[PDB]
Amino acid sequence: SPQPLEQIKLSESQLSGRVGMIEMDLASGRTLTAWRADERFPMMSTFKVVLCGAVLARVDAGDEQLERKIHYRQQDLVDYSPVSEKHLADGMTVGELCAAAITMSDNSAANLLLATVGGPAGLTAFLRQIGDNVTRLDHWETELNEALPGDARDTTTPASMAATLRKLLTSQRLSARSQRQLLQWMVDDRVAGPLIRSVLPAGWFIADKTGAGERGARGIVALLGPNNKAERIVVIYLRDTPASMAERNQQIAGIGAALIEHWQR
Repeated sequence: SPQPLEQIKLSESQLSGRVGMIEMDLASGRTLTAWRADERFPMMSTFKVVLCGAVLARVDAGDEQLERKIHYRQQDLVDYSPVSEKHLADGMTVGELCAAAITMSDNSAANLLLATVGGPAGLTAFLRQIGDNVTRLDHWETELNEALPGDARDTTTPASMAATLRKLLTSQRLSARSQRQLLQWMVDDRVAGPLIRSVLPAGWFIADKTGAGERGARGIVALLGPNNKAERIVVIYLRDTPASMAERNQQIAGIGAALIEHWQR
């Protein structure tokens, strides 16, 4: 592979789209590699990690329980509800909903959860409360994936998303149990995790959440590292490309490969 920057440049050129990236030390927060780190990209399903961060903060405060059962109706369901559609009769626990949202990208699950944190506005308020003054949610699923050109709604920046993921995962903000739970849900991703794990060299930790939207919008937030250890946060977003899903996937993979091959910093 080319050097990480060379590769990212190549991906923009080949995709005719905009790429945003940050690679960050998890322990210290040190920014190692960056590209358009301050430019805005649609979060898409990557927001479900921050969502469940907010849910866990409520659990920590005693205003919520992961065991609480939520009951809903079929009329409440939105496009793509692989787990939630199976539980119209019995319902789902808050914890099960976070599992479905993060591990299966279940969209109705995400909406049921978003309600409990005060909706898009409530989640945005949460972000500002932990010192993210950039990331904002404005829509529910599935409108949050529209990726309208120039639209600031429903967006993050690579730098802000990496900072916020670090804040949720390693700072005093969530309880130890909540920090471990948010990570495990990412470890347990069924959508892209097993695929990624299958092509990573032996010895590499991966945990992740992916997203996809309109106009070529694609992304991943990931924890990655050698010697079986979650060493770095990696955030990669693409927007405004006409390319196939396969090629968008391949380009993000190539960027990952460049990072892994040229890891020592």
